[PDB]
Amino acid sequence: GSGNSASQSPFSNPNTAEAFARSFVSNIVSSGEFGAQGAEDFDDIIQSLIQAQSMGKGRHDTKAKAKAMQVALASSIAELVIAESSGGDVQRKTNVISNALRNALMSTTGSPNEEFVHEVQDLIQMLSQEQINEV
Repeated sequence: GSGNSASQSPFSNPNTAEAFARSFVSNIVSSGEFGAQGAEDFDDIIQSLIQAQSMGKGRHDTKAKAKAMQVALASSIAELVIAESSGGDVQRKTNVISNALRNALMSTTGSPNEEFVHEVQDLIQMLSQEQINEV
């Protein structure tokens, strides 16, 4: 990961994505008290995010793959949360990730975008009520 400017989308810029993932999980360590999953497992997600970029998940187009990455990442968080939400309160635990995510944005772009957080939260809550797991 490198310090790149004009980092509007952290998912289109591989260097920014690396920093986003590492910063997010760094927040997650404090967050970890909300689940048995632990910040430890999230390190794998960092590796996954980096590899997925080079592999080419979503689409070949950098802009499109970036947009797909943020959705996929939110889905990844849901998978983690739904498991843990089976042993606690959904809103409380969802809020914890929101706390980690918000700081991650502030650290990487300098702009706290609640919209993305709400989208992640809505996604988790939606799949929480609906209960659908895609293998």
